[PDB]
Amino acid sequence: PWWNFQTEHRQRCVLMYGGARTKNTHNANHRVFIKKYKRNAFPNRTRHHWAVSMTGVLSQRPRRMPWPYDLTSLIFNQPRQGSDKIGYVVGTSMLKTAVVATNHMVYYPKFNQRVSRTKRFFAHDEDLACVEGDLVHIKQCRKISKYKHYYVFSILEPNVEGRERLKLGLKAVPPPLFGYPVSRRIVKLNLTSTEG
Amino acid sequence: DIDAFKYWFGVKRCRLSMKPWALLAKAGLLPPSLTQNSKIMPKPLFDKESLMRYYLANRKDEDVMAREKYLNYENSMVKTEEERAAERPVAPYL
Amino acid sequence: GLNGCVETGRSRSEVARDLGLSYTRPLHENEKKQLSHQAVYYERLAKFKMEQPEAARAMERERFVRKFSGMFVKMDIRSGAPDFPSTYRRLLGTKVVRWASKRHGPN
Amino acid sequence: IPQEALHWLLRMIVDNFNPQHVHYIAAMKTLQSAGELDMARDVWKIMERQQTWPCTATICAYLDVCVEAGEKTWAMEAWNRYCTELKFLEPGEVDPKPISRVPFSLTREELLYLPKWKKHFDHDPNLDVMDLNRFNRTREVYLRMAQVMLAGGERNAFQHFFTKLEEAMLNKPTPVPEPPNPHLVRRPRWAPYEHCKSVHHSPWRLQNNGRALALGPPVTIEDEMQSRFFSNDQFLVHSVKEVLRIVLQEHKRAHPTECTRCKTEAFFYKTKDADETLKFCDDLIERLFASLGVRLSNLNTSSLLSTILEVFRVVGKESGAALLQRANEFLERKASLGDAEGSRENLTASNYLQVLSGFADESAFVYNTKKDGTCQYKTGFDPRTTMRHLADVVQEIAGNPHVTWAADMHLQVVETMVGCGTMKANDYFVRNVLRQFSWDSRFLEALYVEYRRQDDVDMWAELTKRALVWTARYNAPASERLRRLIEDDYDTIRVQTRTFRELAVFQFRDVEERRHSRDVVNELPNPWYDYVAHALPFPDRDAGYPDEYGDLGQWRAPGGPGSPVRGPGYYAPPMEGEHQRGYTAEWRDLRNPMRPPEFPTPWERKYRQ
Amino acid sequence: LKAGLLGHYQQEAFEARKRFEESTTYPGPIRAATPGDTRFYSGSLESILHDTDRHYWRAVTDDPRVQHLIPLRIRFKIFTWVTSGWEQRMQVVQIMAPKDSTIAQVKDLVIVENQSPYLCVSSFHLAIDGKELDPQKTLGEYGITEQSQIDAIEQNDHLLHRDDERPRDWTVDEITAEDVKRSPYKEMEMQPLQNLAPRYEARPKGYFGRTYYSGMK
Amino acid sequence: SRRFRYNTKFPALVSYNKLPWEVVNHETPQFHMHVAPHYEQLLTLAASSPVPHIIGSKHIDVPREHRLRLLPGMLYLLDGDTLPGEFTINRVLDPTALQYYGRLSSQIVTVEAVRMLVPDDLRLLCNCITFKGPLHLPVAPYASLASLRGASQSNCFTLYHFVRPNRPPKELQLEKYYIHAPCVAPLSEFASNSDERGNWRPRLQAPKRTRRATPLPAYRPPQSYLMGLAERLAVVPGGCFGRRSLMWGHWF
Amino acid sequence: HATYGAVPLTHSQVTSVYATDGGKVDELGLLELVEERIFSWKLNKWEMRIPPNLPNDQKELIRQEQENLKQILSEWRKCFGALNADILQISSLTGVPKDVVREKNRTWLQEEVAKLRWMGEVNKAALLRDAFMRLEAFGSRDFMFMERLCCIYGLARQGTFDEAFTNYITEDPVTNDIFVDERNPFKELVAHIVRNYSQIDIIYDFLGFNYSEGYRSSLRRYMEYLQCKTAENVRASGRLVTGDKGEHNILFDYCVSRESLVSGDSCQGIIDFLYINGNDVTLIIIASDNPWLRNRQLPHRRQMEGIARRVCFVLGIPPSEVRIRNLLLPPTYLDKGSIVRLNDIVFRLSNEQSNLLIPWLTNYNKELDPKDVDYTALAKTTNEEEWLTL
RNA sequence: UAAAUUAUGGUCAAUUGUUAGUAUUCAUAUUAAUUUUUUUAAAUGUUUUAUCAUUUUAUAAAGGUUUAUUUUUGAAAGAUUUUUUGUAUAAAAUUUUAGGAAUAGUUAAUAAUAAUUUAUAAUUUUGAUUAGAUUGUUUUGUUAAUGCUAUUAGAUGGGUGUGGAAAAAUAAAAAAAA
Ligand SMILES: [Mg+2]
Ligand SMILES: [Mg+2]
Ligand SMILES: [Mg+2]
Ligand SMILES: [Mg+2]
Repeated sequence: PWWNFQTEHRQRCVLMYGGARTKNTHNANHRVFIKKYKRNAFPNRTRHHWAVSMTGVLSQRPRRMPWPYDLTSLIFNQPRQGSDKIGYVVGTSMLKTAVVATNHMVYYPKFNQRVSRTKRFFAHDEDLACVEGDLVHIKQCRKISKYKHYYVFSILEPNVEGRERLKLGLKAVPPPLFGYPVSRRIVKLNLTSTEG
Repeated sequence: DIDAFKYWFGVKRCRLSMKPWALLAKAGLLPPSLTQNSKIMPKPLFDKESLMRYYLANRKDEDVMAREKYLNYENSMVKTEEERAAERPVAPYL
Repeated sequence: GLNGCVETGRSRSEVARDLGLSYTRPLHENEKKQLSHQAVYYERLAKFKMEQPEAARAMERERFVRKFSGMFVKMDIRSGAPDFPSTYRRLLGTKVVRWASKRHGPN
Repeated sequence: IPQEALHWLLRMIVDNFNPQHVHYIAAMKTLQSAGELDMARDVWKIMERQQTWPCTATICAYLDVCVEAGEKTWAMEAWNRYCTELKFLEPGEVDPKPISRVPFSLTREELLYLPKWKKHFDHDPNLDVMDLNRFNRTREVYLRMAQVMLAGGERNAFQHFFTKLEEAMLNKPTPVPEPPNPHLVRRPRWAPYEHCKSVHHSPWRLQNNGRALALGPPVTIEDEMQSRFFSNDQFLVHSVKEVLRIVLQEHKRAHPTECTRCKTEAFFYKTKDADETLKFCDDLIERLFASLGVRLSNLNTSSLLSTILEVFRVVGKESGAALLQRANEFLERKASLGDAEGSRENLTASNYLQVLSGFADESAFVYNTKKDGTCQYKTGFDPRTTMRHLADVVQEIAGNPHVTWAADMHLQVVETMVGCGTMKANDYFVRNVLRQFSWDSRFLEALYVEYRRQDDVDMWAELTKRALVWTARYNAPASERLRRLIEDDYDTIRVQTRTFRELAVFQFRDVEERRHSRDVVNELPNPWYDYVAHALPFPDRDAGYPDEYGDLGQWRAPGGPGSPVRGPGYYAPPMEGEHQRGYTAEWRDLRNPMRPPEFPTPWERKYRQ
Repeated sequence: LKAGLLGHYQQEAFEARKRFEESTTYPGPIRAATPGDTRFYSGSLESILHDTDRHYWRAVTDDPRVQHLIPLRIRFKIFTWVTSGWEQRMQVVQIMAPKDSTIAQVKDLVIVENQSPYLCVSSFHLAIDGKELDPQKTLGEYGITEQSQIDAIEQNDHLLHRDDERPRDWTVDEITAEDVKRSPYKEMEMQPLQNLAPRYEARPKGYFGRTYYSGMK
Repeated sequence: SRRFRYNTKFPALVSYNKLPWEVVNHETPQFHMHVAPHYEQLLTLAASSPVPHIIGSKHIDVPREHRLRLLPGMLYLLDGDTLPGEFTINRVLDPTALQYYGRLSSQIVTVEAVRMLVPDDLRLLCNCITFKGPLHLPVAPYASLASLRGASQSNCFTLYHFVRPNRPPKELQLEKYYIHAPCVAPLSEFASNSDERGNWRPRLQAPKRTRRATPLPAYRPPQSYLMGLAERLAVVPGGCFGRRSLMWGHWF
Repeated sequence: HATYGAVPLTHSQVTSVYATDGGKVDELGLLELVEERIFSWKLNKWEMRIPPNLPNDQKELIRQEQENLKQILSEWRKCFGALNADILQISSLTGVPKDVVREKNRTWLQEEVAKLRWMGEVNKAALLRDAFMRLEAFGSRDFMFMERLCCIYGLARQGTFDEAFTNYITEDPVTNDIFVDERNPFKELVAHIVRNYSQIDIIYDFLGFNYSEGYRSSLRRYMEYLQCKTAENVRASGRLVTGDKGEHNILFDYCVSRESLVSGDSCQGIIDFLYINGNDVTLIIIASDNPWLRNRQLPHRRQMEGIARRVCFVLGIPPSEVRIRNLLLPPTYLDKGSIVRLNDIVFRLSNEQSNLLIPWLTNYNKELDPKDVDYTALAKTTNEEEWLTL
């Protein structure tokens, strides 16, 4: 008979430890939650805990798993997962550093669909060639700083507009007028005179 | 496993317990263990003069012993003159 | 100079350096100051060390004393972890109170 | 064991790597240094089967293997394969060839429109042949071909190759040598720890140290540059020396019994081919002298003199005095040709070693002559004359301060004294070689012959025991030949040379082997004991696994690390390009009942039915 | 980035490359430059002991490492004790001196490469046919070749202090092996190494025993 | 950043010069223990080979500025026990220090005096060994020591060796003189210029033996308690020299 | 192999290099020997044959040409091996010596097959019949003589193969001794080719071996050669070749259509050569590899009428007797049928006198590529039309 | 808006039980488990040594960790010797809470180990930090099911800086130098 990968995994478990974990863990046990705070006065400003919470990273329902099949896998032959990436430069505030936002794929088997999530990386540029908006290809490398382990291998698409603005003396990208809130309370404007 | 056992025993030079040694003695891979001793006969007693006399009576040739240990330890797939002649090209050399 | 060398692994900056090219975006005043003040500070420090021997010696001795007396001088796994508060976040609060946050960068 | 170099080359190939020319050269050189000519040929076959075009350095290494093995067919095949295009350098050309291949890189357009197999770069050695052959070491290839033809006896081909080499070296400029490559060994900078023991760490003996040497060298080594650093005329001298060396090697191969010092009476006298061999060597030497005029006076010829003396000592049975006279005549002829006045050179350490070897050959003998006594010497041997010549030549060498003595030279002196029976070889060894040299057991092998001649067996026994104590002290373990020589006189001396443990092991092993050989029931082969079946990390046949698809109730697909499942068994989110091709057609499917997962081409058409 | 546009981008890249090749073409070959070293390598950081400024594999020999050398010979008047007394002899030391080296550089090379406490023990100067060579002049001006006979005349009173701190193996690559007294040219071979020991793989990857199955790659 | 330039393997370590236990003090007998074998090896070499600058007409003369820089490591021999100036003299009367010169005195040349010269700044020590009498070893006519009146053969010659006060023993160590030259004394009998050539006769065959070696006295096993198997205890055959595996001469 | 000094050669440089004072050799035997030496090579000998110091486009063109030469030589090696195997099989089955099989005929084949069938070896008889039938097609010694000579000429033109046929260590079959023969048959054969075949470069370009500059220059040389051989008073001035009045004999090299045609533009009618013979005008146009450009390339009926009217205006040829027509030629080669049509229509030469003028024409046996059907249909419908009058 | 072309001159079917595999009982479950008439069995002295000493004897303290924790290595293996022998640590994806907001010994550069400097720094509404719960990566149960429901892979800064490597003061079936 053809044995599924569960059989091979159980074989590995039996080899490492005498026997396999077949003990019939009682999944029907009644889990309970005994409240300890007031009705709405839970001690947290962000999330409030009022029932049994899910545990585990890959045991979360609905399931989310990595999806290696994407543009990076179509283009590059990665020696290791996430060794090569392609993204856009989204900041050059730090000296000799370029921030790159890349995309990866998360798979939801229950809904049978995939989504593109975004991650930021601190790529390294030595001669200060990267401009915001450049489509860059980055590669893993040694540890450069506390959060720098990528470097800009090549610049696929330089931002001509950004370079021309820098030559003209303006910022490469004008700062956005919107952004992050400083508080939950609405930040109201103060159009008052000095007397008032 | 035979290939893995020979790899770990010869190349990696791993240790060996007594129960596995007895089991492999049954299997024929290894001679009977040191502790597989009967009470029928006691341990041998060695005498230097007798040992030297026996060695002098039966001492092997230097070259013969060297060839034996070379075959046992180094490569045993030594080509003969016929194999060397067959390997040598005879056709128009291109 | 826009492409890295796949064979050697050199980046586009290394390729431009080897070819003698120059790919440097127009630098702003703050960036020019960043690239220019290093030499100024080095000269200031060297001048101070050569001009005030007793003060520099006292400062260096105090710095060496604190470095040598530090509790975590040994370079074990915990000291070699690039991000201690993030990696060993179990210790924060209950045992270690130096860091009030377990996350400081995009990792 | 020497087989491990070939094993590691095979492992490198199996682990999906491309063995570089440096790897092939190292494998061949290690196997040649271990004497595995067949394994070196196997390495060359591996290189050919990898579809790798050898560089000129690899060609030179393989031709060195061929000339050492004495097989000309291998070298002829190699020449016809990868050596019919090599040419010498012309005066109107650039000496170091510029680098041609720019390192592999991909542009923006190519990174997208090229397939992955075009975009993939593994270090294929065939792409670096042009930039490795940029130094034009073809003269060494021609010298190797001349050597292999001389070894094979093809006199016409050897003459053709040597004439081509000579006409190149006398009329063409010197190629630029390739610089040494320090990027081949991962060697740490300096020494991280400065602790270093003294040379007198052990109070019982002087010992060498990693910083400086204090025990003196055991072998004489000529201090000379490499062939690639030699000039054209210097390389011509080197080629003449190498041809003479190949002549000597072929002579020794043809007559192995006539070259060992103490085997039989055949060693003493000349062979029947000595006159022809000496005539050929002398003709070659005179040809070199005629070709090189006054320019020869400015060329290092110590190696040539040493090989000439070795040839005229081994091939021709000449005396040490004759060898010294020949070396002096060579030096004075060189000075006269150079038109120098009172500025001749001196014999070097290798030349004096050859002279001392000639004296030892004169004083050689056959041990016991297979008669338990009456050692047979050479007919017409004069111990007084030979010892006087040895004494005066040794005094000359000692008076010359620029010759550094070595263990081999002292061994020659001790052997000559033993052969002449001066009863002072023991004193010479205890005064000159014992304390301040890393002497081997051959010194005591011979010193036992002198010890046998002591008037009293008690003195003989005491000398033998003191020699054994010397071996125990100065870290010179007794050789098997010395131990057997002492064993053969056990009835007279009653001195033991085998340890209790060794004898106890040997008795049981010999009895068991005799019993096993006599027994016929256990002569049958045992498959569990005779061989190793399969030693590769992966099975040799497809048993069906992996599946690369999930099944019912398996949400986790692909499994990621340590799981061969690559996608969900039945339905998946839309894929693109090669991923879709693999998921729909190409990936393995164990549960398919019609056909198993197909083999790669062309291993599929033959199992169609 | 969206993966559905990969085919369209490949088509556009092919068209752009073809237009570039058709119009711009290639205006003559360009001399290949020797590649440098890359700071960004994979894996954990390496110790400063092994940092040899080379983090990639390159079998070929780069142009900067190439050097032009001349096989010069320097002869010294030595004295050996023959059975009668002292007799004059010539001792020749071989050096590889660069074509653009001065007489002072040749003298320094001789001092470094003598490797004998009898030739360069005392101070000396180089001459040809008795005429002293100017230490500030190069070999090209003097026309010195391998055939040229360069003699060395020594002053017994002045002793040559060992002021040489440059290693004899020093080169542009700066990969110098300490405690090595053999000149870089005298020895050149793939000599076997006896200090280390061969190492085999002990930790298995995936397969541990029993049935292979997939192998867990 | 600066923290991730290199890992922390193989850090910079303090040199042995600073460490007190590493360096050797001249007052201690270990200094003489280190320097005596070098002296005897140098004398043995000079008795058979001409060393170029081992014997000088007068003490080496250098300007006082360069004296401290150049003198350390220097070593040369002179006739008579004249000592350099600007050097406080301390004779070595300690038997613990003198014992290391015993072999040199007995086998090479009778050692008469051992002195240590300390400079004004106490930064450049000199060791002076004065030997009385002719060389015990045979001396070649071409040997360097043949020049000295008191060596080849008043009758006293001095050896001066300059070093630094507090240094590791490697600074004292001298290895340039470890050159081995043959002694032709046992071979001088057969030389052409020797009138003893027609005296010795070559014994080319071993004489016939009628008796064996004398049997050894009957082995008496030891009586006192032994420590154990020296081979299992990794002790060399007598605690002195040899190999542990090849055990011999240890109570059995 | 590939060297820094190595560079591609032209026909003039090939003639300058490969020269012989005189003498006549067996060209067929020399060709067979050289081809055997080529077949004796391993795949590694084709690796380093492109000179490095060249622009990338030129290197790519050289690589394509060398790959084409290697492919053609491999195909001929397979054909030669099949021919030899068939000859050996026929000799073994019949018993005759291996040399007479080429001279045996169908009657002998019938006799031998009847003998085998009578003896009961129906399988051997069928194999013999098949071998002889397929051997009749490729059994001639000079089966592809012209193409093989063109391949060897291309190898010589590459300039990196002339030294690849010498310095071989060989054993003398008679005395059984080793030597190194320095005799290079490749140089002898190339010298013989350049000495005898004066239009070997034209044949080489017509067969499609020239990947760098096409075959238009060779076509112009061929046409002007025919024009001069006909007129005997031909006068040339740049890209226009004219006869000395009398009968009109005009050849005009208008432009190169490959560079003249521009993609994405609208301009119908671009001719390469214009030939006026008597009162007839022929527009010789070389097709392009782009099937969408051929329609632009072919001029319209109005354009042909206007060109004929201009010819009448300039040369004074009366409008009553004036004919004009097109002639489409294959893009990358020139097949035997196209050459024959060119000779028949343009130069008004019959096949017999054309073969009398040109010796290599009768052995030129290149046919159209079966793959390109668009071009074949266009050429048929263009060459099967009548002359446009007035 | 192609207009009914004509030897109809071959009809005689199908089934022989043979296969390309998730198949559905609205629930009372011949599904899993806890719960009633009270389930048992094994132990605690490591050894050696040159003798008030030295040598050999290295993750189950469990805590409360969701951008997290990942590692054998200078000892041993180990071989008639270098001369230490000897590149272990780093990345990518996946990460909980009915009543959702700011976080901070901070980011990068550096001739700066042990930062007196420079910067328009870094984190986060694509869900951060703090607080709550919970040992992370096909192992259990159930179903026609890519659904739902379980799980001690037992893993880490002040106690000695020893050791190749801290994990070093409960245990956990283990042979430790004749
Ligand atoms: Mg918490
Ligand atoms: Mg994570
Ligand atoms: Mg070890
Ligand atoms: Mg979260």
